[PDB]
Amino acid sequence: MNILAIDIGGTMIKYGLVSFDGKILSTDKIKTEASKGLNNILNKIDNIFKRYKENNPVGIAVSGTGQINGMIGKVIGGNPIIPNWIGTNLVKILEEKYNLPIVLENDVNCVALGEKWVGAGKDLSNFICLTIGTGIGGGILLNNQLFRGENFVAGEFGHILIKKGEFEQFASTTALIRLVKERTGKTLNGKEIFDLEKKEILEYQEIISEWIENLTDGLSSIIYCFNPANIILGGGVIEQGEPLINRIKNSLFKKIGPQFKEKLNITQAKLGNNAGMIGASYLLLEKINKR
Amino acid sequence: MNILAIDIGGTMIKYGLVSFDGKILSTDKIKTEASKGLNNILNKIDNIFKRYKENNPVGIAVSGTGQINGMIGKVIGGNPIIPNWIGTNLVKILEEKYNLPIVLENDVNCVALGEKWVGAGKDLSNFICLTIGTGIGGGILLNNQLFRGENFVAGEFGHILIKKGEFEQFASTTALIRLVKERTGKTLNGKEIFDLEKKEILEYQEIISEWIENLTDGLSSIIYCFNPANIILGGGVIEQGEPLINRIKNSLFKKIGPQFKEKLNITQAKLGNNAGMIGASYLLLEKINKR
Repeated sequence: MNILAIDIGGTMIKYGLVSFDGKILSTDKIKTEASKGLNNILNKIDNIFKRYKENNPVGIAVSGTGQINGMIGKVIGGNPIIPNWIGTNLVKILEEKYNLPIVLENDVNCVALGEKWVGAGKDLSNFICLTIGTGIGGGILLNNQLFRGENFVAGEFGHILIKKGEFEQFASTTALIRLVKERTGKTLNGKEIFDLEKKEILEYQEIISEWIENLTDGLSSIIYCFNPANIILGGGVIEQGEPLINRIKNSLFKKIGPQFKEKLNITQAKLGNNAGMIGASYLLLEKINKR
Repeated sequence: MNILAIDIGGTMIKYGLVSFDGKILSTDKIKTEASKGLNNILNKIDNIFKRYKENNPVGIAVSGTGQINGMIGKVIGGNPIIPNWIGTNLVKILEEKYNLPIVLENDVNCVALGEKWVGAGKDLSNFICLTIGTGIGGGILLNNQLFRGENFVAGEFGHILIKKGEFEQFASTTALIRLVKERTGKTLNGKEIFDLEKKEILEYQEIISEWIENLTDGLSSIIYCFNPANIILGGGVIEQGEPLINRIKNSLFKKIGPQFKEKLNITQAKLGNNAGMIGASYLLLEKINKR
């Protein structure tokens, strides 16, 4: 007894089976080919279903890209990276085709729910969980429930303002890569950039330190709004910490007042790139039972 | 019966009786004299209680200054304007002294609950309420409940960043006055500032327009965090009413995406400077009413 989980990212689709206890049982990967459009993605989903059809999945749980109404499983907006993706009720399409319960939820909410279930939030009822990849987004857990916003787009932290501009444009991993490119002429990986800092090359120390300041600028605005006790950081370059987590703490605590930091902890996501599949599966199980 | 409501500001204390339906029955004012300290505050509360003892109030509901844990009624921080105020467990002290139920809550949470009870939040289960006076603060209502934060200081919106610096420093009424003072040498009250704009004085039109942009910068960050459907603005120059609200709305809608503005209302608080007394009383009634 397992769940067929599908994590549709802008570049990769990761899929496999998740147990009723939130354990990854198997995983695979396939290129999204986002520019080929919705019917491309539905074809890939169909091949995923045949590959697992005889595992008798109780349903299909999908983590998607873009702005999504997760109550009904509809893409309502976001960046137009996949033609005809926006507007799609994937719960509609897949429930009719495969005659199984479906959920569709946006990317960072699934990660947050994954960490809530079996990850860095498993002992928490409240936290803010941010992923730092190509952009910055957040999933908000308040009194044990995901907080989606009145129009399902709460937690789009990447668009808040910091001193330099949009949060995302200066504190995502993409922004870090861009800062290195602007100053050194080199187009590097997040790992490659931090390896160079590990060799104490001054140029990369100054850029990463500047990027950390951009990052804790935006975090402090979030903390003044929410006064959380727990922030969970994930994605990409968070692969780096605990040493990264500590620098982020030190930088942040200089920018927020005593009542905002005295009970505040910042910790690393535990589930890595599986959080999305796990969180989507958590949502599917809520939908199936109770009720 | 009735509720004895006390609104402690940094300069004045406003107090009187509030009905069980949220109606102001009487008000008085007396100087806070903040520098005289906690024992001074307790004396004023005592004289306030003696004046109304013979109406047999069901309890004392206090809107306080500073950072406050409203669940237990203790001052936990803020700017140290009243010696020994911070650390004071006012509910413990007053329930023992007067043997009536007491509540103590921070300023903008009381305003929010006031607007929730009988003001602009009368029919809403979710909203964000900002006061725009000497600083900027907010009370957050989510699923019919005040959202205080894990350490009781959620909603300190004045400290989030905008491109120019701290929100409060460029978008409070104090900031507007300071902007007029820096550009013209004159110290005006805000009515005087907007009166000069109605006279199409170019200098004051340009300053107010710049101040409005500062304000919607900060609001846009709040909207990206919370994706509310209802924002209630009160305090200071919001006295100007609908002509100002509409300009704020137009300025703001240029800065947030369709899913954030499609269902969003900017509305004016209805209760003015009586909201605090009314909301503190709402809180006391919540404490009193159980089976």
